[PDB]
Order: sequence, then C-alpha cells, then structure tokens
Amino acid sequence: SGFRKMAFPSGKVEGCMVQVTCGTTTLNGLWLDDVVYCPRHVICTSEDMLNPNYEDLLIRKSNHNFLVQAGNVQLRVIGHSMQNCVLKLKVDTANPKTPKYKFVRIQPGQTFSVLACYNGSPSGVYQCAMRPNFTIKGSFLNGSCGSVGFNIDYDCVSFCYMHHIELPTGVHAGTDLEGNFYGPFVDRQTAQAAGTDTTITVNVLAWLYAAVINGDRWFLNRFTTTLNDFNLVAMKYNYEPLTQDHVDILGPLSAQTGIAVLDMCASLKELLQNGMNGRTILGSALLEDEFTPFDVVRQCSGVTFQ
Amino acid sequence: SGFRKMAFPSGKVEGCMVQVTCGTTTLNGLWLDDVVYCPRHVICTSEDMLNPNYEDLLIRKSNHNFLVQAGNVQLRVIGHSMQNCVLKLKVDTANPKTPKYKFVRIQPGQTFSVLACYNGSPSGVYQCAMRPNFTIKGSFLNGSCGSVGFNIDYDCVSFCYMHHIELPTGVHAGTDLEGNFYGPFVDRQTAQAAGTDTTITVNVLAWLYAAVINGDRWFLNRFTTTLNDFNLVAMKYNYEPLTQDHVDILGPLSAQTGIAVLDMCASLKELLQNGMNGRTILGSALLEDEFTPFDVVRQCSGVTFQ
Ligand SMILES: *C(=N)[C@H](C[C@@H]1CCNC1=O)NC(=O)[C@@H]1Cc2ccccc2CN1C(=O)[C@@H](NC(=O)C(F)(F)F)C(C)(C)C
Ligand SMILES: *C(=N)[C@H](C[C@@H]1CCNC1=O)NC(=O)[C@@H]1Cc2ccccc2CN1C(=O)[C@@H](NC(=O)C(F)(F)F)C(C)(C)C
Ligand code: NA
Ligand code: NA
Ligand code: NA
Ligand code: NA
Repeated sequence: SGFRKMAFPSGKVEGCMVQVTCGTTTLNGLWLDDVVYCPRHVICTSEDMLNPNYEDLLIRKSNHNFLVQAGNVQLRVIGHSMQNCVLKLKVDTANPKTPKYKFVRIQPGQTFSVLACYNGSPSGVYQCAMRPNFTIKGSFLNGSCGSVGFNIDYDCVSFCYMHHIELPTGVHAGTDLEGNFYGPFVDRQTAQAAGTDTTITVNVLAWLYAAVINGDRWFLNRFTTTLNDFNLVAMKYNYEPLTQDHVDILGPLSAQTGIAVLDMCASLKELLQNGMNGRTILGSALLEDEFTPFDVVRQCSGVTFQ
Repeated sequence: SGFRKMAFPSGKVEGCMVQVTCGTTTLNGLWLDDVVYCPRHVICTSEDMLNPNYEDLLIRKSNHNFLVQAGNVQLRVIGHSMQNCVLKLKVDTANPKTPKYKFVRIQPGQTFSVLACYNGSPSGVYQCAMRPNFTIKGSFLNGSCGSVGFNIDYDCVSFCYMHHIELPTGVHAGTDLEGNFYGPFVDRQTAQAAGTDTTITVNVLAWLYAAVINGDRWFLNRFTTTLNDFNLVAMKYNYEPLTQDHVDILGPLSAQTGIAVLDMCASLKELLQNGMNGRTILGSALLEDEFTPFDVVRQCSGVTFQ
C-alpha cells in the first residue's frame, strides 16, 4: 500500500555525470562512451548573452578551451561539435560506467526523473512532468544546467531532458539530448515566458485509479458521461482534452479496478464542479496530474529494473 | 527556484542490494563488506506467524538453508546470527561496491530516502519522514521487506531504516539496521496498529521558510507570539510541541530570510486558525511537514555529495 512521487533509481545516471568548464562558466555534462554532452551556452560570456551567434563563438574555440573533469580525473577533449543547442565534446576516454541507453524526445504529459547536479556531482533526484506548455516545475539553482531527466526500462536508460534555463515564473526549460528545446524557448536572454498551462487530464484519471487501487473510493459516483460531454467540462476547468487514445491507455487500470474510463470521468467531473470538500485523495488536497498511467501500474505492481 | 520532494541519489545503495531466500520466502538484503543484513522474518513459515520463537526457528537452520543472490551471482553463506529483528548472513565475498557507511537510529521528524526493492532489484526512490507515531507513509508491496532508508552526507551513506511490516491503515513499520523497531511494533502477526499521529511542527516551519526563500510571502503577517502561546495553539491542532531546540535549529533559515522564528510561528498560527483560503504554498494546498530544516537548506543551497 501507499502511493509516492517515485523517481527511478539514479545510479546508472550518477556514473555518467561530469563537470565541464569553458572560460569562467562551469556546469554539468553527460558522459556516455567517449562523448560528453552539455548545453552549448557554456561557451557564452556574460557580455554576449542577448544575441549570441553560437557558430561564431564556437569556431573561435579549441579543444583545450574545454576542461572536463570526472571525479578528480581530467578528461582530455580531442574533438568538439555543436548539435542544435548541445555541445558534444569527444574525450580521450570512454566512460566505463556507460549504461545501456537511448535518447528520447518525450511528449507533454510524460514524466521523468531528474538528477539535479552541481559541479559534476549529484545533489538529489525527483520526479517531474513535461507540462503541456513545455516547461517543467523543477528545482534548479545556479550551476545546475546540464542536469538530465530520464526514464529507465529494464536495463535501458532513456534520457529525455537536459536543463538549460529558468523562466520568470521560476519554472524550467531545456532540450532533448539532441539539443532541441521543448516548447518555443531559446538559449538567449530574451523576454520569453511560459505560456498558459493546462492540467494533464489522462494523468489525473490515472491517479484517481491509483487511489481506488489503494482502497479509497469516496469520490466515485454512479453516473457516467460521454467523452464529448466530459471534454466540454474539461475545457471549462483548463484541463487538456481527453482523446480516445487516452481512454485506451487507461484500459488496464479500468480493467484492474472494474471502473469504466468514462465512469471515472464522471467522478472527475463531479470533483471539478464540487471540489473535494476538505477531503483528501492519496494525501493530496489537489488533483494530482504528474503520474502517468504507466507510473501508476509501475508502483502498484512493483516493476523493477535490471 | 523550485521546491521538490527530493531524495538522495540512490547509486551507492543500489550496489548493496541483494536477494535472500529461505524456504519459500524471498525478500531483500543489504550487502556491506562480507555481511548481508535482512529481516529475520525471512525464516518464518506461514504457519508459525502468530507467535514465532525466532531463536528456536533459527537454531534449526544451517547456512545452506539461506540462498543469497547478487545480480546473477550466488553468494555462499558461511555464517549467520540474529541481532534483534535482523539476520546477519556472513558470505564468502566482500561487496566490492560497499560505500563508506554508518548505521544510525533516527528521531521522529527526521527524513530519509527509501530505495524500494523487489527480488534484490531497485524499483524506485522516494522521500519519507519518520512520523511522531514511529510509522512511515511509504509505498511498499509484497516482497519489499529488506528495502532500506538512508541519508547521504558527503561520501557517507547513513542507513537508518529497514522495512518489515505494513499496518492496517496502510502505513509502514520497520527497524534500524541493528534490528530495533521504531515504535512499539513487533515482527509477529498481532493486533498492532499505528497510534494517533501528530504534525511535525518544526518541519512545517522549515517549509514556510522554503516558500519565502522561493519568493512567496502571502501567508506572512505582522504579529509575533510567545513559544508558550504558540504551543497552546499547536496542541489544539494536533501539532507537535515546538521546543527551544527546534527554535535554535531554525536559526539559519530565520537569518537568511530575516523572519524571526516566533514571527513565523505567528504566521503558522493564523494559517491554522484561518486556513489557506484556496491559496497554495509551494504548490500544496496542505501544510507540508516532511521537509526538515536541513532538507530546506540542502535544496535551497545545492549541497552535493561525493
Ligand atoms: C544553468 N546553470 C542555469 C540554470 C538556471 C539558473 C537559475 N535556475 C536555473 O535553472 N541556466 C541559466 O542561467 C541560463 C543560461 C543562459 C543562456 C543563454 C541566455 C541567457 C542565459 C541565462 N539563463 C537563465 O536561465 C535566465 N533566464 C532567462 O534567460 C529566460 F528567463 F529564460 F529568458 C536567468 C535564470 C534569469 C539567469
Ligand atoms: C515484506 N515483504 C512485507 C511487506 C508488506 C507486505 C505488504 N506491504 C508491506 O509493506 N512484510 C510482511 O508481509 C509482514 C511479515 C510478517 C512478519 C511477522 C508476522 C507477520 C508478518 C506479515 N507482514 C505484514 O506486514 C502484515 N501486517 C501485520 O502483520 C501487522 F499489521 F503489522 F500486524 C500484512 C501486511 C497483513 C501481511
Ligand atoms: Na563561457
Ligand atoms: Na462514476
Ligand atoms: Na521461510
Ligand atoms: Na508573523
């Protein structure tokens, strides 16, 4: 029993973290085989932040302008290239702790674990979702850039996020591991801001199912609803529309609990219209939307990783 | 910016986890140097659960009754002993990934990271507090016993919890790594239950300070209060009494924010009397009490571990 915001075990990623320095700027890199991945803004100077031309800044650098440290050991940079907003530093040594891994670009509403790091050293691990507005509500301080987000599947670390910037509302923006930003954000100093966000409906539904699995039914009702009629209410409360694909993904949880998806939608509708009335669900007084259907199955079934 | 329920990086503990089997019962063990620590109830049979005599059950076992597997590798048990409610299995091989470590018995109100494990394999990591009633609100399924809770300090893993039992309210009980239960719980099938719990006041105060550090002051007021008068209100809302020791521990956070501890207590009083009025603090509609003062400093300052 119990339901927690659960991160993946971080060890396979801890062994990949390094420190990268260029000029006066130090941040984190990811060391996989003989390449070190990091945000290209490490090559920026505080003077050319408004409109840096990165191709122009990088052609002026040599391999020896980059200091890469793994633990106490310096790694010698023997090659470098830019791919979108990430720099790839080829180093003389292949990481002996390189796990089986993939690079993945996730969709909004998907969750991942973040290993917050400073000066190449892990600080902590927590679970986040990619919001519909392509920000994440992380916890990141100066020096955290290059920290990565990831999922694990059996043996395989799927890296999906590298941290680059904090927006004025204090939420966070970054790239996939190929250096493409999520959302419309850029790695320059501009007036950019998080767009209006919405609640991830399919995830709230997954979490209502977790609550039932964990022996709590108080919020259920006898009604049902149509997808169309539910989406009319969703829209009204700033919830993402629920698609038939979402309904199908919620199938296994519907089946394990005996509650049809559209019946759970009716319960959610009533919760949005009436509130919780000072009651809680899985210890929360708010409707939680940073658990996916897969996250619920994983933690209510005890899937492990090898 | 940001504030998350942040666990310690789990890698140093992942490398210590093994699987222990005795009879038909399999659960997790902790492998440090040449000893494997696990719950002694692994030696129980489903018949003798109400009132097992463990000394009597254990004298009937031999080393070869215990199967210990690390990864794919079997470790041969060459000695065994019982220490309170944990079994110590001496094995032929010293764990080469043994970190620097300590065993610590924590006080209620302290937090730790839990590495949930099944069949010797880590499943996930999350943050918990030892409640005043000496339970933890974990997330644990069949097979999770032997999973450990820990803190990390620089290089040093301080193990503080090993999981043994789930109580009828779905909260969890276990031991320090020397096998002494927290609270009055026992490893037998009896009518035991969680006592009434209280809210960890010094932690709610720490988290109000985190919220201020992160740029939110809406809940502050101009008033102050006396410790005595605050504790009268605490008692009324089922909060733990605040001691002068708690006040002193909150010193660094008071100093960084410029809000005297007793002034923050006045704010907390008003929040208890008036509620939040549909507002949130650090994303929560409830007063959070599973961050310690040290947890707040750690995550608002970015301490790392080596
Ligand atoms: C990386 N170490 C750091 C992570 C930040 C610092 C505070 N919390 C975080 O998550 N990233 C930055 O400081 C980036 C780097 C950068 C590259 C190009 C142009 C400008 C910058 C400055 N950075 C910012 O995150 C700044 N925010 C923005 O520029 C904007 F809001 F996105 F527009 C700022 C946090 C104000 C320094
Ligand atoms: C360990 N693998 C398991 C962890 C449990 C299972 C479900 N969630 C958990 O956290 N521990 C047990 O099953 C223990 C073992 C045990 C030892 C001695 C006597 C009885 C037991 C049965 N266990 C329980 O946790 C049971 N609860 C209680 O006995 C009591 F509530 F504490 F009294 C029960 C969960 C009902 C199996
Ligand atoms: Na630079
Ligand atoms: Na319903
Ligand atoms: Na047994
Ligand atoms: Na005050």
